[PDB]
Amino acid sequence: KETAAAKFERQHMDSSTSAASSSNYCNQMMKSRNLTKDRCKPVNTFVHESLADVQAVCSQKNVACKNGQTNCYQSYSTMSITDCRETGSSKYPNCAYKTTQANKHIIVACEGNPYVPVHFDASV
Repeated sequence: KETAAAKFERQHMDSSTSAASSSNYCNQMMKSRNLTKDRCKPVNTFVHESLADVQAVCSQKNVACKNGQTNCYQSYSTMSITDCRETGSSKYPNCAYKTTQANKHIIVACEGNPYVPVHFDASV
């Protein structure tokens, strides 16, 4: 059904803004990207850069993934990102999130032919 690449774009890509729109960004986006459907996803990161710039990270600095696989890549540039972190007050089905914008290096896992991002590992 949903490709791994498509799932990455739905969960992690938001090129349509340059930063976190507002303090309510994570509440709206976690909902609209269907990450509060079956439970409140506790944490999530959105990347504000172009799809082409995020796809280009698959050719950048190869680093170990947190799960010990070898197919993770760190961006040479900093990127505009928004971190979403579920609050203590959050109870499913009204998932509640603190929005934090940052400019950080991203780490993504890449797979497939073509070789594309499928997982957001970390920011640094």
